[PDB]
Amino acid sequence: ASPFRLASAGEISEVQGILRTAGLLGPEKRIAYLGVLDPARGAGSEAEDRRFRVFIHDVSGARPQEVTVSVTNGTVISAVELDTAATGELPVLEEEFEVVEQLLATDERWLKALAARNLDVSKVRVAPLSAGVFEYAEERGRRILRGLAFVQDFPEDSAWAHPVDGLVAYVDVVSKEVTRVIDTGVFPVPAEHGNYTDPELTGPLRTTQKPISITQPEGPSFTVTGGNHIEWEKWSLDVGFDVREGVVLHNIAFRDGDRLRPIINRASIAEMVVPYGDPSPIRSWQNYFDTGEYLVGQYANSLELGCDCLGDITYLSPVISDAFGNPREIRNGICMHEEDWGILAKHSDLWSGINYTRRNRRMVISFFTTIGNYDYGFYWYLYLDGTIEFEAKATGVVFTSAFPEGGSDNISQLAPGLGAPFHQHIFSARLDMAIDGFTNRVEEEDVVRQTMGPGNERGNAFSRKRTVLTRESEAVREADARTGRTWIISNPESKNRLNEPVGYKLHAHNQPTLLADPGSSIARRAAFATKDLWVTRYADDERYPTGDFVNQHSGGAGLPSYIAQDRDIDGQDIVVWHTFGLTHFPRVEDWPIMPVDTVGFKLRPEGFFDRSPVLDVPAN
Amino acid sequence: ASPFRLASAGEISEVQGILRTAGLLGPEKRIAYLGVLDPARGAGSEAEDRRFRVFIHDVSGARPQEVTVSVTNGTVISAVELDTAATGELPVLEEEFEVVEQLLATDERWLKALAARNLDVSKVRVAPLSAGVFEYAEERGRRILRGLAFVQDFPEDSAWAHPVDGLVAYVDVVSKEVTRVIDTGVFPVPAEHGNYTDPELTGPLRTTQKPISITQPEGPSFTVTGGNHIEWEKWSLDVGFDVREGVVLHNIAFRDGDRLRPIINRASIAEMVVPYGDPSPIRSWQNYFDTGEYLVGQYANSLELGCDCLGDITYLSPVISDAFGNPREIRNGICMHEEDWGILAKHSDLWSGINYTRRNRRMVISFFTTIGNYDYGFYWYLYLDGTIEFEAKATGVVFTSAFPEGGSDNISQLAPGLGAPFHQHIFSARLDMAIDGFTNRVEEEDVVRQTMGPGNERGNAFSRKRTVLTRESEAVREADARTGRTWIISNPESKNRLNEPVGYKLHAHNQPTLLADPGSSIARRAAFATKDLWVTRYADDERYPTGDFVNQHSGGAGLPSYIAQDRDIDGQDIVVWHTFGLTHFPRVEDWPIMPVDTVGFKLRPEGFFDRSPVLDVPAN
Ligand SMILES: [Co+2]
Ligand SMILES: [Co+2]
Repeated sequence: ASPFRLASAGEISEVQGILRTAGLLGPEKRIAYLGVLDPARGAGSEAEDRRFRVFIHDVSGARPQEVTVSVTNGTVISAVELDTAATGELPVLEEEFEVVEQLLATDERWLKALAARNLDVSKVRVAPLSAGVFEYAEERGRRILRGLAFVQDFPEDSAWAHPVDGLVAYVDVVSKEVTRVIDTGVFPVPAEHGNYTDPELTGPLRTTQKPISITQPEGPSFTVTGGNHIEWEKWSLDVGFDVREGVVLHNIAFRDGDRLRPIINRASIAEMVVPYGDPSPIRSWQNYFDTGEYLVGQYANSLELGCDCLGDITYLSPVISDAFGNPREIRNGICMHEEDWGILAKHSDLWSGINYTRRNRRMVISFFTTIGNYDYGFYWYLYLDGTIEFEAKATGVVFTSAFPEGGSDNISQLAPGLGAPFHQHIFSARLDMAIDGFTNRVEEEDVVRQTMGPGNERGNAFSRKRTVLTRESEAVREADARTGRTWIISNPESKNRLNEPVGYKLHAHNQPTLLADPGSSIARRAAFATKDLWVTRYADDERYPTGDFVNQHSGGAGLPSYIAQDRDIDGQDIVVWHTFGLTHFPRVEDWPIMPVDTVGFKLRPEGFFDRSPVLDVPAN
Repeated sequence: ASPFRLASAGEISEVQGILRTAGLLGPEKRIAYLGVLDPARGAGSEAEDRRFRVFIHDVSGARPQEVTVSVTNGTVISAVELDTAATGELPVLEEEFEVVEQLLATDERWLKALAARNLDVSKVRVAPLSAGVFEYAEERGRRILRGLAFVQDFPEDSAWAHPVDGLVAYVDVVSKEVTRVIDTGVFPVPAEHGNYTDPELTGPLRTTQKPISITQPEGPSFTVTGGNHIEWEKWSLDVGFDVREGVVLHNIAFRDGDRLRPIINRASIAEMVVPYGDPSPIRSWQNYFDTGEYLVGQYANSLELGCDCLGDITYLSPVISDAFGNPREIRNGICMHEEDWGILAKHSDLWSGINYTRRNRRMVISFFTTIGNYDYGFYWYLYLDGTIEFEAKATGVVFTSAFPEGGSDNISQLAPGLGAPFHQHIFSARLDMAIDGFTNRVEEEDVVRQTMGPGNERGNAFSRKRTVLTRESEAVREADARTGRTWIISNPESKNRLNEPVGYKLHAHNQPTLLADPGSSIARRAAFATKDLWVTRYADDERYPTGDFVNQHSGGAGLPSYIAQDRDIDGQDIVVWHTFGLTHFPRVEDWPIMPVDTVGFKLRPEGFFDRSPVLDVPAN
């Protein structure tokens, strides 16, 4: 029924059948990406035509294709051949990762490098990483992966504790060729193990932690209909899932009186990049575009009740396509639950003698993914007062290297001889705004200090100013914590009872953005990460801040090219792109496994309501 | 037996007797402050002499006194006559706030102002506020309070909805006379009511919230001994309470194997200032020093189980003195409980086939206080991984005024004719550091960007830099969100296994600091609020960033004066003073009662341990 329902296993099988029937999915073809297309703006067709977009890879080297099909009509709507050397390679296939270690195991240069280090090839694991775009001419038109070595002493050993520095290989996963084997010198392989489940390292386990029971006798306060339509404490929304972006929220609206008021049409993390700041040739090319190159949704974990999600949990099990077009279910990949959130409002009034206390609550929608050594949790929160918040949780095992004798300015020491290259975790939240409708605008709000003098004799006055961003060219903004800078998305045509445009204020954490030199390959490929906020005019084909094909793709697509159109964004259908991230210098406390570190943002109502919208919350 | 135990009702009664017998507690005398003194540096002094510090006010105008008494020996250690015109006035007595409304009620000027506005004096509540500034010469060393009027239509009515603008009066609480009544003009008194418990405003109460049951079948994981000594998941500390500072944490330490390692000797909010940015002569003097002038501990609320504190809660009922030396218990004034805090660490490793997930927990110690229209929650958190965090929760009813016809640049509109003056809530956390002992130092850490070139050909490198603050004259620092600036407190004499000085990193929220003009009275009296971080050499008499007698003091006292000593802080007994606060531009959503807003800071271990200290946490 709902045109925002999750993709079904049947729809995926249908896409596969349509492509096979069209002669677009023979045995040499692979599905590198498959996702349902969101409905276009304005009710076009009488009914909703379900469409899917697919990126088809060819394991023989032939040009890949981008195809859109209608599962309803069983037809190919469009099919275009992709010139990858220009517009970018398709996302890495899970099956291509295993090609690397296999190939390298039979390469003489690789074997000689390991022998020189007295390492048994059978114990050397290879982390196959995205290649990016650098100065290797031969890589032009080649689907490459770069492998870094780690030693695994036994089946359950954490190889991350044993990096093999000074060695890196480049592999053509299609032609099955080892293009280069670079050895800059033999580094001792860190000896200490990092097995956090080994009693030897954990010591006796604590027995002091008493149980905390969290339960809901009458069940959760939220309802799920149509498979993914949520309704909770005045909130309404649809929980979507995409193999690339992961959890995506649609039609976020709030019930205000006899009307459902829209706030955000679509919210997602459109991209996330993890750049490493170690100038060593062995890793200076290392940049993970987890969303764009790897597809975070593809690796979403199956969440365990009691371990990952505690309390009364409602799960969603999204389906994605495998490399052959077969539907694959990610069992319990999405957790949904509400949780108490302390005090909401409170006041003990002397004059009236009335004491008032109300508790807060938040709806939680999340999933967790694993990208090699790291694991990322994506959490969206909805609060009773109308606030919307996102939080990324980074944990797992830090990427390691050897720690050089003379010390390092770009690597920290975790254990004897064990290093941890400095890096960042930067996300891009794409917020297709719809504050009381699509006619929106963004204002940059800065606190304003005033000089002591006439009209401000005591020098206590301070104000604020709001600057409307009217054109895309003026909509690339930077954070300014010192002036309490925030951004307000309002609707100039919808006013509250005080005759003021209704709006929502975006509060950023104001963390450092991309640190790389502006001329670096990464600064260009991850241009979005160089600025805190971008505002574009909505367009069907502007989905990711890095464009559709990130893998081995130069700059040229994404936000910078969108912005150039310099479209009108003052009272129009707009999209806010917020960059936020973590800057890491790994501590010894982060080894052998790092505790969760968080970063995010939130939007709170700003004159959206006519008064507090939580006066109807009971005392219970 | 602990020297850090909470003051008993008996100790306060004993202080009362000692003072009375010494002839220091005559009919005209009042106790403006009474608190137990912390042990001096030096455990050599076997058997601690329980001493109390007392500020004795004289309602007759006679000079007040500062008296130290030994409850152990039942004697007066010392009694010094106070010169308020020089060192400042004593905290405001609750009985004094009352005299303001009573006096004005018989003043012809006040009655005429009300008559002109057709306001029945019996329905006009007067908010008694501190002088706020220092200027008016005529206030010749007079103990004064200012009064702002609010109309309360009926006993259970919220007067805050009906401010009487254009009117303000000054009163000498000791001579009991109205020195001035300023009427700058009639402003309509906002008509709408702000009664959040009135059905006509709340509408039908929601019935959609299902219960969330949080219980601990085997009880809490923390233990309380000696009445206030807490032990929880390796943490050890003493929870103290002062009528001025509220909850104070003592001897915060962490059990690292065989030894109990100190981190922070004493942690507290030493001061809290609420400056208003409305240039109107009616409020341009408005500045609350909740901690220094009002004493936040004095107005601590009794926390209701199931409303203010949910789950398995352990309470502490601190005792304070009233204006006459009688002990008054604040039943359930302090809440203590542990709570689940999501995922602590997680990693699904492909190579080892091991999936690992651990939950996090936090120990919570808090209290709530009410200052007129506002209510503040002070929360301290201890996490499993060794992180310490503080969080202030601001809620209650916003201070109101009339909303000027024609708008305003320093006041927002909450309802028809109802305004909310812009203002800030700025706290000062006093952290008497003790990282593995008292020999500490502070380093400012900034992220460092690097230029592409030799040694960084790909332009991907980035580093960090640390600068030791060696003298107090250079220990007045500003935040810098852009360079991810943090401050590390380390012990140059205690190193981790990597031969690195152990330490803790302070992460600030980087919110705007005091916005008032540098030449304003408030900028002088609350100089601490103009900079994010101060570092001083420990001194027994350097307790508050604003000095001991904040009320009506000319300014410069506190931090600016301490810092002026320019003492050595490089590897010494030091104290960190962190300024953090909220800047508020009240929204319609904040009326009639505002949702909790938060601000705080946290300290995370930085090479304090030899590896993660939570590897011994069980899976459960
Ligand atoms: Co990291
Ligand atoms: Co406020």
